Amino acid sequence: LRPIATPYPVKEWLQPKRYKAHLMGTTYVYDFPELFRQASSSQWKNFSADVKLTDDFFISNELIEDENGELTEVEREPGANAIGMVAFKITVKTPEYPRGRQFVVVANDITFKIGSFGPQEDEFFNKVTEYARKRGIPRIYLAANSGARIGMAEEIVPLFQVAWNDAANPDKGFQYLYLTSEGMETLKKFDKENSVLTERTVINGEERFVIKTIIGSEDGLGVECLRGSGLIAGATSRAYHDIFTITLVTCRSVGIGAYLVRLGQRAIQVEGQPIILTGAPAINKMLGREVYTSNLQLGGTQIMYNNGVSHLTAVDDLAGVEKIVEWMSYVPAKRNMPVPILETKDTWDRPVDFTPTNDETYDVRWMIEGRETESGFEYGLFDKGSFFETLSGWAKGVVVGRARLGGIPLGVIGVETRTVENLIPADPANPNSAETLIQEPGQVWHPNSAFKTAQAINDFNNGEQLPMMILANWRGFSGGQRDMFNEVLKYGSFIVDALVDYKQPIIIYIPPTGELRGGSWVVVDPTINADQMEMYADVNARAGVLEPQGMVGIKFRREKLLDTMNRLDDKYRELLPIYGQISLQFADLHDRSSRMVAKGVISKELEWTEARRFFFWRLRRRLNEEYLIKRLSHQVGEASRLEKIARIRSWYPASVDHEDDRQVATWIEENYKTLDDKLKGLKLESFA
Amino acid sequence: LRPIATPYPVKEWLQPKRYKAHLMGTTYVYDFPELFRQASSSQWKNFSADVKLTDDFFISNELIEDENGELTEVEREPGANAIGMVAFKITVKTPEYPRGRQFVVVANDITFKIGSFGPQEDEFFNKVTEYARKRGIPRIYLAANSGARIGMAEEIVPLFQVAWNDAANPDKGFQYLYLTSEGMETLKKFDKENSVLTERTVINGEERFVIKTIIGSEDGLGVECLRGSGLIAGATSRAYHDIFTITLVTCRSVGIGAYLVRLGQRAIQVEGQPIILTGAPAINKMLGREVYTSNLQLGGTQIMYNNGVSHLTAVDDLAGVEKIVEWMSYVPAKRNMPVPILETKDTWDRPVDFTPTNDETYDVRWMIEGRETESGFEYGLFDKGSFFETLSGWAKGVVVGRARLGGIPLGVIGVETRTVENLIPADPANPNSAETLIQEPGQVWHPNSAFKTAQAINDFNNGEQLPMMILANWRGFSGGQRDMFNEVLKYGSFIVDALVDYKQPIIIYIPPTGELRGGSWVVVDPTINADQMEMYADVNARAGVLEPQGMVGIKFRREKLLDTMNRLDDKYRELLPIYGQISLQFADLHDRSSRMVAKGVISKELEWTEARRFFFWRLRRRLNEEYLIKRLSHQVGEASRLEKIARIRSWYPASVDHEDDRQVATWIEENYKTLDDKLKGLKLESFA
Ligand SMILES: C=Cc1cc(C)cc(CC)c1C1C(=O)N2CCOCCN2C1=O
Ligand SMILES: C=Cc1cc(C)cc(CC)c1C1C(=O)N2CCOCCN2C1=O
Repeated sequence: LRPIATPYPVKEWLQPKRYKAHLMGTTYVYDFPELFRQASSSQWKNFSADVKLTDDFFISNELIEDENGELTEVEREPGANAIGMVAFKITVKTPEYPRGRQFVVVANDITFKIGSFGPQEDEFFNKVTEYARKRGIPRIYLAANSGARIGMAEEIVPLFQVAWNDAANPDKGFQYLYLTSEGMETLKKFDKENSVLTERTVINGEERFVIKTIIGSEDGLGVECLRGSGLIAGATSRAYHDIFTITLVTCRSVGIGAYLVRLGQRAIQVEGQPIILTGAPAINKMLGREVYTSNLQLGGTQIMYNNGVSHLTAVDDLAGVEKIVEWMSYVPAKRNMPVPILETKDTWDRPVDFTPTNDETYDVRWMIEGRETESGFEYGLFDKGSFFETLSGWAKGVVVGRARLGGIPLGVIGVETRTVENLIPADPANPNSAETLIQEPGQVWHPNSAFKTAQAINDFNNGEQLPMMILANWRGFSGGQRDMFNEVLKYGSFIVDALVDYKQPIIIYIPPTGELRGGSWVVVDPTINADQMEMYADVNARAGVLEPQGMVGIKFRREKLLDTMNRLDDKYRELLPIYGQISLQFADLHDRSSRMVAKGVISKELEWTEARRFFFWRLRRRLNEEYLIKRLSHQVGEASRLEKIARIRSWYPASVDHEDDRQVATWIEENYKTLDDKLKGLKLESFA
Repeated sequence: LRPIATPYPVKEWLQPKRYKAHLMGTTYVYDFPELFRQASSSQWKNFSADVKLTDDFFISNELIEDENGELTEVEREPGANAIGMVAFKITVKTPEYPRGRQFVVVANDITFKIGSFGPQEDEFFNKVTEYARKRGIPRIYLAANSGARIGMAEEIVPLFQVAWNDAANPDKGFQYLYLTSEGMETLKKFDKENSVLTERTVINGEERFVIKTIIGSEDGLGVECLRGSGLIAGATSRAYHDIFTITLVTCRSVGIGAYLVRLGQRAIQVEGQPIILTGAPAINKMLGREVYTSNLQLGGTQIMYNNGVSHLTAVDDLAGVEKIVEWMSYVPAKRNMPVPILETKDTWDRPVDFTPTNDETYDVRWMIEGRETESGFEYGLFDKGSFFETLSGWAKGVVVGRARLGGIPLGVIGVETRTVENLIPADPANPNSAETLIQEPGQVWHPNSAFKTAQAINDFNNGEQLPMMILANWRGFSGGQRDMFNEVLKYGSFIVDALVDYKQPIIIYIPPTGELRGGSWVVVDPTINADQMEMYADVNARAGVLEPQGMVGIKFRREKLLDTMNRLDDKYRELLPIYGQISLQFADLHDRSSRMVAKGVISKELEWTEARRFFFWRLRRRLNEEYLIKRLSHQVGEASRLEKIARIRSWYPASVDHEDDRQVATWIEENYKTLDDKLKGLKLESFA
């Protein structure tokens, strides 16, 4: 029966599957809407202690397929799913969407045939993805599965006979497998003749139906699960370019399960749940030897989070879900909505407190989110508490996150100035093969950090649809043998390709003690995408083709020194010490932000402590002008960006200074509806 | 003077730069059109010994910028270039384009400031790329360069004075650098006050103009070369999605030079010419120790061709150019032209000769291009001699190439069944760190072979604009620790993403002894892109979720055997040997192409020896129906692929069997112009 004397009903007995799920260290699929409700709740509590919710703040509906295969909402009993894939549509009012926002969750039912993917789960999962794409609404996937479903035609097992080379002597081989008349019948009576393909023969006496192929009556044995999982691999791929996708790995993801996790890109892994391609036993079986002890060895976090396959880890499901929800709070409600402004106690109008010093090491995170100290909080460039770092465990050379600038959400990339000690494990399959330690210097791009940067940019672009700031501060790419061989050129280029695709505003900003130097500058220069990119250098930054040291090695050598000695010494070789020094200073006079301005390679030179005030409005002004540029784009007789921009600006009042971000932003917001009348007025002129 | 008594004029003296070029082991830039003429010539000789060319068969024009910055054609004297970038527009009649085809070549002039990129070279290179894009015409780049141009404000060197902490004692430091009245003048007279930024002071006596930034009068010192090379990085990126790009590395490519090589993707490297990010001396200088001896260590072929950064190597320039020309012969004349049919003595109507056997090892290349033998040539699937393998030196697990099916050019990917022994060099920078050898089993995807496959697919798609065949034959992905850690999931997914983008017809075809198995099938299944993809399995192929061995381990264990013993033995544990065998055979009866048909996961099951005849027409029929589907696409009231396809087919005569490739192809080609009248007829109906 039950556990006997509990105060409320025992749920794991009302529905024994809930227990099955738990036995396998995961939340029962029908309990996940409850986890999301719990997390939305916490989101509110953290934003405003005092606000009063009701249960109408959060709604979950199961989605199922109707009589014509369309999805609808139903309210039914947890456990009634006939297939092993389940979905909910969720409408939730959040701090960022007080009147409510929507998304779908799809989820493997780990208790239904080991949460394996058969054809029916695959067609369902695909319908759910399309339902989300069509509405523009984000698609959360909760992966707990065993990969594709394996089978065999059980109905043939008790039937088939064998053609012995000679009987009384199995021993020596067989010719082929077959059925008898009475085999054939047993199939016809069970309505199942389609289960084999055969050929009549008679052999000395009887008649024999040679099996030539076994098809099986039960759907979901072999290749139909393959077509199955192809469909949804492709379906996820497309998703990722279309709507916010994200995946929580909740008890294990195997096979197509693993690839689904990656194709939707954004993934959070729960400690102790593996993302694998095949299991340890099956690999050991192939290799013939017990090399791997657990799946955790192959697809646990020490692998997938160190990869960048896993963007975050989580301590359990609920923590998983809190992350999804928080990641999701930077993201527009549907495809092509404005990004969700959300202002907190940290208004835009303040100095930036925390400032790097030249001789002093620091964590760039301090510059981004500020820093607790002995004598109080020192604010950084973005809103206190608003920094959601992702890919934290891979390629620690860059740091990438989401954050808010006075409410405005954006992707952020900073450069980590401390040396990373990246440690690569021995691979147990290799007889002997030791742990290997990689020193990764700071403000140098390596293959992995270049990859991560590119990756980050695409993930801001793709469903997140965010603007972006890059706090650029690289001295260059590593171009020594190991890193060339590992294709630093390949991953460097990804960065350019991603910049080219980017569809929202981008600020590049060389910070106070920062630099950009040859290659690193190039990969990030505005001309790569003049439609979206703008560059700023702090007054205490440096940029140019070489370091002053490198510069001197080539354009201020012995002869050039001595000759300067020749004119700065009334006396005139024991001055090298200081003349070398002079030359270094002479180079460095070339690398100033003043010169960047002079050559018009940057938009402004900034002062760090004034940066937040500047970027808040610059960004705000830009989102407003973008929105207008779009409105215009949807006319008929289309035109260059330059032309559209030009004629939007011809709408501003004559006194408005186009260069003044606050003024322009404020006037646009005072006039959206007037601006809108103006478009309406064009549309009529724009038949011809 | 000269070398004295030569029969014709000494060219390296008429133009001394030609000699400079040669001294550095490369062709003088103005001699490259001649190399292309020599190669086009050879192309003709190989196609038809007897055909009679004249000099009007090949035309090269220099392109330069006119008075308003537009490019035009000129005929002038080699050496007259004022900037260090040079370009030609080339019109050439080829076997594939008898009436002629066009492309541009841009090229560093290695003799002009070490072929470095300044702002003027960068704006020129960009204009040339746009000129090519606008016309749809391929862009060849000939890289021999020193990267970005470094400089300093030479005019300030003789002038600046120093503020000593105390003079007669340089020793102990300096405050700042400055100029005098007479400094200032020297600048004003040379018209150059903009060269520094200064501030008046008077110090005990005189007056001092403190240098605060050095700008310099000469353009092309620092950051303006950075904006420069950003522009063209982006410009190449876009190129690659737009027109056929390719790059020959001809004496060395450095810096932005290296990245340009990669961004345009298709690269051929001449043995002994490095593709580097920084030089050895400069790296050794950073690291403080002579670790690297040559640039060849960092960017020679043993690195870049083993990378896949270099698609081919070449023995010298001319061989470089022959490759470009041959690669280029598979490619449409401009963006969106039909791919260039070209039939040879190897007509479509023949059996395929060479056939793999189960116990016998072979080189898949034999299946593709056929095989010379003791007793004569045995033809493979494609036209004899027509296979142009690329990426030959990287990730030998797959083989990728271009080839012709009865004249029709296509991308081909096959799987290499032999074990690759991939050997990774010691990295000299690491104190001690030995050469490491990697065993890569056949018909298994690894990170690199997955990458290469994805890479290949994109390069067929992107300017080549080719259809594609994949001879699919993978047992699966490697999912053991090393390959998980190295992100096999990441590169696997690239493959799906590329399939999704593909815009021409795709045949997937499991060959005679071949298989696809779980994951490998999925990554390649038609539902990923039903618009372009079709799958075929040979009658002797196998596919399904597991190997029969793996299948048995899970669905036919001890209990299930014994019980079969129980009914197949009048007698009934010494039969394991053979019953295990029976079960394996029982599984395998599930994995037949007959079952694939039954479940409609493939379009047809094929016989290898009939495959060429089948695919020739299937492909031909498809190109014709594609062309029509496009024509339709350019209407107004647009519609699903399904709908367009449906109504094109409603145009075929009633007797035409839609299923008959030859019939349909032949009727379309007999009626292009009638079909065209039909479209004209729609266009009028399609205002409303
Ligand atoms: C990492 C090298 C690199 C990469 C990119 C993308 C762009 C550029 C041009 C500034 C470089 C360059 C770079 O760092 N250098 C180092 C200085 O030598 C002069 C040549 N040089 C480059 O051209
Ligand atoms: C490499 C594993 C993989 C990868 C992809 C893309 C698709 C699929 C589903 C067939 C697989 C799968 C795969 O090979 N298997 C192995 C058999 O176990 C059952 C689970 N399984 C998969 O789901």
